[PDB]
Amino acid sequence: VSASSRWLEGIRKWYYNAAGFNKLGLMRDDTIHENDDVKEAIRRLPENLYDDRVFRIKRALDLSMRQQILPKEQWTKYEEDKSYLEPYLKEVIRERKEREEWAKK
Amino acid sequence: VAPTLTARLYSLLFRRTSTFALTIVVGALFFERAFDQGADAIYEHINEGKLWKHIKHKYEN
Amino acid sequence: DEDAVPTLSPCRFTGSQICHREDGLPLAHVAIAVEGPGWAHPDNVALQVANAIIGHYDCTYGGGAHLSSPLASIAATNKLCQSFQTFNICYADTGLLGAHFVCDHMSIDDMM
Amino acid sequence: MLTRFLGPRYRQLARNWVPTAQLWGAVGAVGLVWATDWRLILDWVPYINGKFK
Amino acid sequence: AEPEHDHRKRMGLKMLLMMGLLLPLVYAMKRHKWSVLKSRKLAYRPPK
Repeated sequence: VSASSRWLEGIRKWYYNAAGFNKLGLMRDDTIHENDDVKEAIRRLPENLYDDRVFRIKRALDLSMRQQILPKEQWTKYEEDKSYLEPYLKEVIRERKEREEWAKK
Repeated sequence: VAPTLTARLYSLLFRRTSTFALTIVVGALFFERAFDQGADAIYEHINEGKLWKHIKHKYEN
Repeated sequence: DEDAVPTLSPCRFTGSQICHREDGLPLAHVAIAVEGPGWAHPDNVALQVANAIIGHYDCTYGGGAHLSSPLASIAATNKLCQSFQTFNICYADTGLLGAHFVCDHMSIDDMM
Repeated sequence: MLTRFLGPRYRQLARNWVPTAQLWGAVGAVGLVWATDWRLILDWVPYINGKFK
Repeated sequence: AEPEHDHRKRMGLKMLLMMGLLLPLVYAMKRHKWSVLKSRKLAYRPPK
């Protein structure tokens, strides 16, 4: 709760800012590497999130191309950083792991 | 004699790919000579050690 | 009448592109044009002749392969579109001269 | 059986492409001349007399 | 040891002058073609 948790939280906030995806309006989940589990989670996203995710990636690739970056006010703020993919990814993994358990017997 | 200048180049020579090519080939010929002599003379000035000495030894052949 | 009656100012033609990507719609619509001269210009007649040679097509036209216009003919046999139309739109001292077409996602390139 | 390409349109076609086929040949010529330094042909050009005599 | 010494530096001089002419030009050719992309503007317009 206290001093320590905030210190780990501020270290996490620090890494986040240093990581710099925020500068390209990206969200953490937009940066995930695409393996099968992930490819499936993307697939399972609802229409809105899927569309928003493509616009973000596009906005970033465009920025990344001309090596520019977004004005500071438009950077994504840490913990306003919605992890939209997580629940889907989690379930896809959970599904795979069950297949895997069955494959052992 | 400036706006109409690159305009004429385009009108008379760059429009067709025919002329465009003909002009760069005619343009490669003259340029080669002008760049060669022009650069030889720059290599010539910064030196004066090679065959400027020729006037002496030879002629006596 | 008297004061407060302005004329029309010329309109700069630019020459660019606007792409509204939307994979939800089933057929692509594309419209391309160069700057044409206005209403007044004598040369709208020759442009209309050339446009006519290119003509128009639609999937309900009888005569596919045998159509005179090569665009129309190649479009029908190879099924490169659902429709296409040339146009020559006129305004004061300018205009849009070109064509518009409607086709399947994998046929935009061949069509162009 | 090359009588397929004999008619008014083909005759109109040939003419429309002549200035172009002619200008392509001028390109090919000067291009050949300048690339091998064709002594015979070059010596007649005002400047580019970098072979003195 | 190096008989080609002079001639090489004459070519090297020419290599520097050619490059100084060619480099900016090819760069401008490439920037001109990349223009379309550099100034492209995007807009996102979702339903609702």
